[PDB]
Amino acid sequence: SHAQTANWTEIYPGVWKATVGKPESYDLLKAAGAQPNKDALSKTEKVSFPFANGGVSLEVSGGKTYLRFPLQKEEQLYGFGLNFQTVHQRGKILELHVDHYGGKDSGRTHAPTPFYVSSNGYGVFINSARYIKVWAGTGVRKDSENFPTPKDRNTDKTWSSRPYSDAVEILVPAEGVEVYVFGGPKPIDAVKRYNLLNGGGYLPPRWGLGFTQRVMTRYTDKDVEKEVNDFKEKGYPLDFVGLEPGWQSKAYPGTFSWDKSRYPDPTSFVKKMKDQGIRLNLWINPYISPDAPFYKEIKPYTGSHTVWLGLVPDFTMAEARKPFFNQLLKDQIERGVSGYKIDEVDGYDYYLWPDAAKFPSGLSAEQMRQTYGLLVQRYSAELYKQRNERTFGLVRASNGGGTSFPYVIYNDYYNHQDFITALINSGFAGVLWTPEVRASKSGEEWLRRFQSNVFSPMAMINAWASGTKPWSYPEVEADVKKFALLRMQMMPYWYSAFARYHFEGMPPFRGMGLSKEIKDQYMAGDDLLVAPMFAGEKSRKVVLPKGKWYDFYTGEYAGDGEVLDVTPGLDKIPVYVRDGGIVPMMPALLNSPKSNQKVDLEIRYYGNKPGEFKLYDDDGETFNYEKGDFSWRTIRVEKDKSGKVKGSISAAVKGKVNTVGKVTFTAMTK
Amino acid sequence: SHAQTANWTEIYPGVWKATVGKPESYDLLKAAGAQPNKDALSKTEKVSFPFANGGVSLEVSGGKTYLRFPLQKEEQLYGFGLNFQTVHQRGKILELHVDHYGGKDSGRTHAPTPFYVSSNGYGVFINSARYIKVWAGTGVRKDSENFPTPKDRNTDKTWSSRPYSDAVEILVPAEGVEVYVFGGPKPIDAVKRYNLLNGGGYLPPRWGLGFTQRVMTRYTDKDVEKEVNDFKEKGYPLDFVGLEPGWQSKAYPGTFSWDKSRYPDPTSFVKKMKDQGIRLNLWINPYISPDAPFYKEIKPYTGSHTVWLGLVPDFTMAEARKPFFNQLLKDQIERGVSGYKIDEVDGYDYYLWPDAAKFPSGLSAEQMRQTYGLLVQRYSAELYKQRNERTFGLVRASNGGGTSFPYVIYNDYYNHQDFITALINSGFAGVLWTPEVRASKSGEEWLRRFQSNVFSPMAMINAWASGTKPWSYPEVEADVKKFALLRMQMMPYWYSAFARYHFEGMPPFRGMGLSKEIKDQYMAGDDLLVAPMFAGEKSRKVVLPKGKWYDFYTGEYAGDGEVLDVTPGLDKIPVYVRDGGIVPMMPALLNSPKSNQKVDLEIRYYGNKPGEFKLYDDDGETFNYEKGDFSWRTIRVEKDKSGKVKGSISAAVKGKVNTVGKVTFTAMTK
Ligand SMILES: C[C@@H]1O[C@H](O)[C@@H](O)[C@H](O)[C@@H]1O
Ligand SMILES: C[C@@H]1O[C@H](O)[C@@H](O)[C@H](O)[C@@H]1O
Ligand SMILES: C[C@@H]1O[C@H](O)[C@@H](O)[C@H](O)[C@@H]1O
Ligand SMILES: C[C@@H]1O[C@H](O)[C@@H](O)[C@H](O)[C@@H]1O
Ligand SMILES: C[C@@H]1O[C@H](O)[C@@H](O)[C@H](O)[C@@H]1O
Ligand SMILES: C[C@@H]1O[C@H](O)[C@@H](O)[C@H](O)[C@@H]1O
Repeated sequence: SHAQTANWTEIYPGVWKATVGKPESYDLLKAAGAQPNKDALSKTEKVSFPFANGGVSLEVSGGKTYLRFPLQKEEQLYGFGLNFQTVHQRGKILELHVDHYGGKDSGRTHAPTPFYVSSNGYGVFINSARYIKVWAGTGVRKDSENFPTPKDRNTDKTWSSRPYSDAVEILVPAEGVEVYVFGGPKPIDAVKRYNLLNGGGYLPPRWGLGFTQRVMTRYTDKDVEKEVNDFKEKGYPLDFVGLEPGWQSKAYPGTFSWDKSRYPDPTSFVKKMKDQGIRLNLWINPYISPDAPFYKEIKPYTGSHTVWLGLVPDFTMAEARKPFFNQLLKDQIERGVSGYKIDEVDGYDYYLWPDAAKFPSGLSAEQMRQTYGLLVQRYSAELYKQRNERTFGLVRASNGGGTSFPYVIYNDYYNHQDFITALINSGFAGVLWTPEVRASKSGEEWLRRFQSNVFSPMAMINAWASGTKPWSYPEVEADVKKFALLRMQMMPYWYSAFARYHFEGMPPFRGMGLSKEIKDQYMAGDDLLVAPMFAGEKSRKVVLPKGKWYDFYTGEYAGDGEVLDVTPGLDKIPVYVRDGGIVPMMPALLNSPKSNQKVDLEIRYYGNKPGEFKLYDDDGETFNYEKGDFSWRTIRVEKDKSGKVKGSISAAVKGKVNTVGKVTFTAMTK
Repeated sequence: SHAQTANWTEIYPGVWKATVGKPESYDLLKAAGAQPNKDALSKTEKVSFPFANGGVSLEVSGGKTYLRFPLQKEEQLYGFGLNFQTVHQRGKILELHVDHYGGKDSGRTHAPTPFYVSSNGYGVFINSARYIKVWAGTGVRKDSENFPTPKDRNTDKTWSSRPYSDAVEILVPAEGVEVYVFGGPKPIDAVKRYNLLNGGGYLPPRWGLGFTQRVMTRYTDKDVEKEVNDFKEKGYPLDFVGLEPGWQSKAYPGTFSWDKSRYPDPTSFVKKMKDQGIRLNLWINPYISPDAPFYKEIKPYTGSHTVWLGLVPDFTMAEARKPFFNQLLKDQIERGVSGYKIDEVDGYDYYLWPDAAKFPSGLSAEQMRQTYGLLVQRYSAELYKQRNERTFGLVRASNGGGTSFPYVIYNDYYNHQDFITALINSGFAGVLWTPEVRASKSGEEWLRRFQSNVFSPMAMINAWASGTKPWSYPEVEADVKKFALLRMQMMPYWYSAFARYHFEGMPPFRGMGLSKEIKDQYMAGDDLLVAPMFAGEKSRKVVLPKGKWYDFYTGEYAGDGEVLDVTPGLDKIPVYVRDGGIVPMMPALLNSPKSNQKVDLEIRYYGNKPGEFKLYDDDGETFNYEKGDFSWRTIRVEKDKSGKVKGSISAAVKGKVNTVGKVTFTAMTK
């Protein structure tokens, strides 16, 4: 080691920054244009520097930046991006490249966030848009304090093929790097500070938390109108419809212009849908057809290589952004289109541009690959913010720096177990992930997928190919409908969780904690432990943290710091509520409520510990909250001496939006 | 593209060298110390430069070297190292890292040779010890002459997810690189010139082509003596025994010193074996125990990181080489030890040193990883050459630059089909590979593996764990013995093929050619097409090239430019002989013949085309051949008017070694 003396500047409470060597002029935070939530960070506890006892070794050598952070024997690690099959990361080796998930945890994935969290209550972010390699406690150094005694494999039964390693080591292919370290005291505190450095989560519109149906590629405007009428007639919720590539006059590559045959009058169509409460979310990939109206203008500002024969705009250049985003604005957003699904900004390598490609800005194709999703998210979101309108959409790649964007990750993979593991890991990765529903061999699988999906960032069927609707499997149709309605009833719960994401950096879906690895349970909001069932299973084990827990459906005591064997039936996803936990429920509305609408709330209170819930309220759709037009309404509930429920809600704040109607309290635990 | 003007110097007939940017001072040829066989290269045809019509674009940008070589529509590509599941490489993307094979063709493998060959009759070698990425015809450039017309996926059934790509693109993480281009006119001509640039193949000792048994880790000197006596008593051939880690006083990490309890008198033991015709091949990994006698001396010249708690010598430093190789020389080689099995110089990444490791020479851990196998091969081989004694051994990693080393690659993987595919690909990779035999669930599998194994560079059972011997499966014991004896009978055939490898660069095992991919047939020498059977199969298809072919066993016409369906039985591996093909057979000796021994030959002549075979002859064991003490004896055979065989052999050369005894001729095709 020739560890270079790097000064750790405490830049916010519990956030330290170090500059090793000569960092590059482009990086993840710069690509994203991520601004820290200074106010939120200033309210966090000043905590001590996590690496109090030395062991940090950062240096530049041979054109690369070498990092080493110490580990203690007790420590487990989480993060290093959107893994699908692993949650404990100590002992893993990962190569953090943006790619479509390939079926194993190599580090190559949709959001290969270079951030990790320790069970000892700290985190570390490497701010590079390069491909980086991580050895998360596999290296064993001859000069280590903790060098294990060499053993003779010939004779010693305790010989180990993976001897004890006492450090995270990272190699960055650059002449320097910025490193951020986040204090605790708890693992979740580190994640929160990381997310706040990124600007906090996006505050979604309420409509983004409703149900979305993506329809078949072939659908015309009339086909969409019919589908909407079918949802209404069947009494299923719907807030936004996803149009797939058929809305464009050409796709792969794209014109970013409405097809004249299928959408002959886009202005009328979008308005008609909006009038029925239905927003539209449009599929794009960013790859340009010679028939796009801005093709000639943008061509010089595109890369050397194409993706499905489409030009690749260099979105680091104003000269590429202006034509591209102008077309979205004038042709779609100004007609009322609510947002986008940004597809195919991930991989595979055989589709996207090679790293040997060249871009007109001079940015490496590598850094472009690592940030392309960030860039499209960034500049598309800005179009909406400029109009004082929230958006909420989908994206197939993100990275560090992307916490604040109004996009949820999805993919073309489908293993349900792994979809839940990704949901867990999204909480460690500063991104949102939806385990989307598409098809299923069976009603049972359809319902199981639907159940976990309504306990996620976005409630969605993607029927681009399958043409399925929530009711397409008659055997589970009644229960699908109940869960679709439950998603709406729970809107005030999800909205308050997302508000915590924005204001405090609290991921709304996260792993347990926050000894053994748990890859199939997650916290959803602060109060709910979700333990999905998978098709073919009649029962599962649920590991409950210490403290009492209550059945979400019945309110009955479930357990306390123990393992349950649960046989929920097909009609229930196992969900448990913390003692004193509160779930505010609005009515089973088919459409998200408007800013000028009051909604009655039933406060479902579980257990016997006095409960406290902070209900977020604002207009649900603009950026007026940035000017202070929002409120947190404190709800408190307990049972009195008689065992009867007693509840309060703090008074509405003068001058602020108030969508809270009549409030009733229900003690779920009899 | 800012293609830099690189001058292609024709450095040998059909070999051109280009220097792009500022190449690094360490590279594959330098690591290997590979000297071209100038004489052999000077005898090859002057052919035209393969890229006659332009399309080459080489440049340095952003600290990296970008290469592009054009492709034509007709072209298929082979090589890019030791692939196990793919032979056609056009359309593949590979990351060429030394690693233990991981179960799919990622580019990470035991010998990730950065050399490819085209069906148009040329080859390209990238001389870098860095990790390089290859896009072997996947990139589609907007300014390409051959840019496919964009299609609308919405409406056009002929839309392609993988549009036509017209170039091989490569990215090297360095400020320059040397590139070598090899002419044809045939694909095999390019491979030959590449191999000759590397110095040709090693000329193995005859004993290296005999049978080797590796025995269980636990075996003592007495256990080895017994095993040898068992082979003799059962009449099975044996030339060298492999000792596994138990020969060392400690292993993982190693002392490189004979265990006092199991090998109390190594001098006597090695001599005793040698006196019975038995050579010894010793297992090592290069990782140093604190009990190695040279530990203190070598310690400063070892890397920062350990492998199974052993120090990693920096073999680019004389100060590390001297102690390490001195110990091998004085403690083993000078006692009579014939060679080594150099294990665990490949991977996985979780065992070997991270790329974040630092080495005392200042060489990157990356370049060390890419060349470690080359270095151990190089310096171990030199110990033997210094003593005018050939060696032949095993190694688990190699690379470009390694053609000339006396080592055969093996691994811990075991899929039999893939073992044959690797054998095919070894011919494109400038390395030797053996599909070794270890265990098997069934007699059938054991025999099938044994059959393909005796048609490979090294006939070997590796029984380190299984304790198996050739006769361990009673149901196939008779047939195993027949194939073991056949390996010996065929020694003059294999030896002449290996002589062509050394003198002409001709790989002794190679793929077909040299439309559809053939991953399960290979040429073995010039005359034999081998088509292995796999356990569970009663029949297979065999694709015969144009020209007549004859059954190896019966001599009967098999076919001509056609597909056969063959049901060989368990007792035969399908082998076909070209028309006029000749297989010289010596007697079924149990031990390779000595330099002063004449051996009778039966010349097995197949078909009816007049045949010509060049039989190589020399002492079979020293480097005297370098001083001209060798001969090629031309054998010619045909049938006369009566259908009776007529043969000749050229006269022995005055003053040269002559091991040829009585020569008889047999026309196999009645
Ligand atoms: C040997 C190397 O020292 C450097 O300073 C560290 O940053 C690397 O991770 C590694 O431990
Ligand atoms: C599964 C893991 O993927 C990572 O990218 C690799 O670096 C490791 O060697 C391993 O193969
Ligand atoms: C842990 C593994 O054990 C196996 O037996 C060995 O063959 C590998 O090289 C590695 O050491
Ligand atoms: C656009 C780039 O131009 C460079 O000169 C080439 O070497 C790369 O492979 C790529 O085609
Ligand atoms: C199988 C292939 O392995 C290569 O190393 C990768 O670069 C490709 O993207 C692909 O996954
Ligand atoms: C060729 C593949 O087809 C699929 O339908 C798409 O979802 C992928 O992104 C890709 O375009």
